Amino acid sequence: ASGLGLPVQAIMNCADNSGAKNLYIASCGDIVVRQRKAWRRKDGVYLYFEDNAGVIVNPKGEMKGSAITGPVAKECADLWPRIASNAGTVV
Amino acid sequence: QNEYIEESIRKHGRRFDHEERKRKKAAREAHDASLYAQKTRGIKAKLYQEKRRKEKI
Amino acid sequence: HFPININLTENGTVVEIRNFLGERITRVIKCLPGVTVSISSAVKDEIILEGNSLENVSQSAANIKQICNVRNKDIRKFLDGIYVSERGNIE
Amino acid sequence: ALRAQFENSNEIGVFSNLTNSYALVALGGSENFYSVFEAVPVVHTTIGGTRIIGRLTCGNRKGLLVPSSTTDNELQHLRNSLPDPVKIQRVDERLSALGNIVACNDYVALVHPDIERETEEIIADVLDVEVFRQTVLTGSYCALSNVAGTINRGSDVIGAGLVVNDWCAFAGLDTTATELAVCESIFK
Amino acid sequence: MRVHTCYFCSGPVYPGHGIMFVRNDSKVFRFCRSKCHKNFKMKRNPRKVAWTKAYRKAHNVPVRYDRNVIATTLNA
Amino acid sequence: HGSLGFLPRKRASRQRGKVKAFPKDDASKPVHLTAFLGYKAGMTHIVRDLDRPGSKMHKREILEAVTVIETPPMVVVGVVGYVETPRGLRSLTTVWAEHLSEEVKRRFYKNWFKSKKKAFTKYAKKYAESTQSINRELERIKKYCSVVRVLAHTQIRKTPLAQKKAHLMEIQVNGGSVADKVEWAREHFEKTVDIKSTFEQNEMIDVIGVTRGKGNAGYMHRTQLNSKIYRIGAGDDAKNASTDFDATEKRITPMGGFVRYGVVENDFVMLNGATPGPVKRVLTLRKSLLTHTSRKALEPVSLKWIDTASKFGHGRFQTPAEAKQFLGTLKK
RNA sequence: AUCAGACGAAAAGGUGUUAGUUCAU
RNA sequence: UCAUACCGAAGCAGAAUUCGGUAAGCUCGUCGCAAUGGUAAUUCAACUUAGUACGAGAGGAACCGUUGAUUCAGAUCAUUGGUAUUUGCGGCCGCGGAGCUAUCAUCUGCCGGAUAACGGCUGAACGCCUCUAAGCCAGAAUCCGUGCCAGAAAGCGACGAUU
RNA sequence: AUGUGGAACGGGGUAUUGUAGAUUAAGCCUUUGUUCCCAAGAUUUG
Repeated sequence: ASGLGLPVQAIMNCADNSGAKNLYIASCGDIVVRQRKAWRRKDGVYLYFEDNAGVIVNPKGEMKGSAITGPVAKECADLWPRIASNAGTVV
Repeated sequence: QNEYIEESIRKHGRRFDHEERKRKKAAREAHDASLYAQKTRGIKAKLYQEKRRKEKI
Repeated sequence: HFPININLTENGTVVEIRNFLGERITRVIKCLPGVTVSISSAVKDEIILEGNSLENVSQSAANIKQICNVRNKDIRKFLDGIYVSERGNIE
Repeated sequence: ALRAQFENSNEIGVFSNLTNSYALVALGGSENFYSVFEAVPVVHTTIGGTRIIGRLTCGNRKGLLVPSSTTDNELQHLRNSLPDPVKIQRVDERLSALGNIVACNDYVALVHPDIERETEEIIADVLDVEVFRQTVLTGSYCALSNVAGTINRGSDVIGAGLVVNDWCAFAGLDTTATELAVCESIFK
Repeated sequence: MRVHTCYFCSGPVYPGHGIMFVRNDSKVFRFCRSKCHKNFKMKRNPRKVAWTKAYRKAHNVPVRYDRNVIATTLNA
Repeated sequence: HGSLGFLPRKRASRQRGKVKAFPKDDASKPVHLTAFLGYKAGMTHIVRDLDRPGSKMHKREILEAVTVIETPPMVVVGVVGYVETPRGLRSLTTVWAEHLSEEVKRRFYKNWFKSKKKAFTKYAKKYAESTQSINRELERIKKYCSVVRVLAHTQIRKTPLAQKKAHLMEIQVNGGSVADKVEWAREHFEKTVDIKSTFEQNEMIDVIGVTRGKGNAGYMHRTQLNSKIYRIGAGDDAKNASTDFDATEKRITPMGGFVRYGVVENDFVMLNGATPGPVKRVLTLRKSLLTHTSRKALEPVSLKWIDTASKFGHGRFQTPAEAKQFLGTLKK
């Protein structure tokens, strides 16, 4: 990382520049920009979407896509510096 | 440990019954040692016999 | 550090130990028949068990001591526990 | 900004949209951290599976304009839980991080630069503030309080790291103490 | 509990059934049937197919929850 | 073939499920029934909020792909007394009914029409002529017994099946005393039993049944485990498929009947997983041998919306009634 | 004997016995 | 017997764990009983627990729930993607309902004791002590039970009709 | 092996492909519809 709620290999929409309608994976900000399952934040919060919407991001923080649809997660943006460049607004 | 163990012993200490049990276990250790000498098997039996012979001599 | 809470049920037949070094699981020990366990008010955190069977009382004390056993902890450093203090004839 | 329990993550501000009268809370996570997030209507609802109100609700004491991407039914339940003066508006914008991209404080609504003027006005209308499109994580990077201190252990996301109420603020457990004091000075 | 409308077939979209697609422009498309999804994939014009209701025809504020409001909603 | 227990895998002879191990009973437990014969009405995905404290779907709407079982009422026309012996558990005597239905009489026979309908006729005479002999049999059962079961049979005519031999199988009358077991059996004699009374929609059910043969995979009697009930809908109930959230009236049967099964007009139950066997196959629903204490059984079930779309083909509407006004006026 | 017996690691060890002997008190 | 299940020992601060073993888990019927076998799962985790006992603190306790990742087996085609003799249909194609199939889908999947190692309590020999010689024990993915799978073609019982 | 008798079609429903039509259960449902046959034909059985 440059700074998994849903089932494994779930159909996750690549919100990043990959733009895949449903890419195999998931939790929002976990990479995975969004997911059907709620991402239980350590601060007691959740983060999810209607279905799995995990963007493409490498484990080292170098996200494959730099066009994250909507605002990327702030935890994801902090964990993945390219995800921060993918979407200026960090959720 | 060390300084911490000494400070704990001075402040709290240790169970006195454990020391009495340890002395009781020491007598059991001699009985266990005789049982162990009669329970060692295979290569351990030869090693135990060699250790016992060396200790006796 | 963490005080141990002792609860008596069925006229001392069942003894429940809670908050043992921060443990969140309560340990329940059932005394042998013919032995009654009560908390003496003369000495704080003192439990007195009286019965007609010496073997049953000794077995109950051993079970209580075995229940309150420190696991994966230093005996010299962590001295918290429950042990038999004194034993003798009631009369 | 008062440090609140947030476990490992220092972004308690993103989790809970603290406010004087619409202090939206965090749900579906750590019970102790969620209680600290609640501590001022505690809107602890996982709207659309997202309970990070401070990262998805652009507003303040007068009301929080949660993004329309979140579930309306859960938002309606959150609106019912929230006080009547607090209006839970729907932010139908591309930037789904209403709370994190828009620092819609009660006095001034620091909306996202990518958010349109109508979306900026929607956040401003909910919080009864003036719309101001600014960077595009204005809510995350800047505390929405009615000093640019790097909250969340020096992270550039100050508002996401430390929640800011209309008349107070709430930092995270691992948020920078100096930044939290700076946020307190900014929020008076 | 809201029933979505099909993007291609212009019909109700029940949960589970149908196919939901997300576009790169934050556009959500729902198909009532697999044929509608295939037609949408094939770039079929909704007005060019008489099966869809769109061709046949052309040829948000929340409120406080209350018992009376629920009764009014039930009547509507 | 990894599981050595099933090997050698051979097809089960009896299509009907066999309750090899009944749950343990006690006198404190009220007299009641565990196993209930049923049929695979079908299966349908239905949405439901997942109420489970500590879960990551806690109070979250999740679609539940589940299975619905046709469970017509249960008529009992016989009782068996099992006496424990050093060699094993032996049946002391069997007391069938004075009046047997045509369906259960069809079960005793291979054909109904060729025979002269002589099944249990002279027995029906001695039962009516001498009720005291039956009283002695019941008296013999009460004094010498530990296990009491009932010979209950299905009503095929209520079901939409070509089956006409009533499927019959022993069901232990769990609870109470042997005399109390017999008393309940005698009063419920020649009476139907509804599965809604047996299962409280929250109790623990391990469905057993025989699966579907494949051209020895198939016709295997396998006992499913951890399949909780969510709704025992009644056949006369038109609101069974319409819960509180989806108040729009609908029947569990998809329009045009279930897929390869037919229409449901009788009591049905609701459970998850997949049951051994395809649609319209005999299934047995019994109480769990072990008291499953996992939160999956403990959690209350508040079903959100039943689907009834045309699963056959591609059904875009769950009920015709709404689709009539939703879609334009038909040319007809 | 919790490997008897019955028909080489085998030397020995034994809180293992059986009979015990001898010597100390 | 690498890990793991079990514990014991070791500073093993806790985490991280190591080693030691234990441990091969990895007449015609109708309806029933179960002698005998195979085998209940199987491999491991994380969060909660507690973000704390320990620990200067940080990192991280037993137990609880949750998320699981599996293997294999059990299912079913509802969700799911196709295959598809509706080879059905519209223009050789464009595909395909049903049916079936899936680490291609959705899923479901054990038990209580005996004890092993292991440490005991009590109690002789050895007026005491003494896991032990009498006894009472604690303690295992092991074993046995248990559950499941069959059913003694040459097992059995109850019940029906009976040329 | 004389009646929800079944078996067949005539179908309806039905979705498919598909631009509404045809197949229309074939392992989709179902029939107040129709006819056919049959209160069987032999064998086995104390």
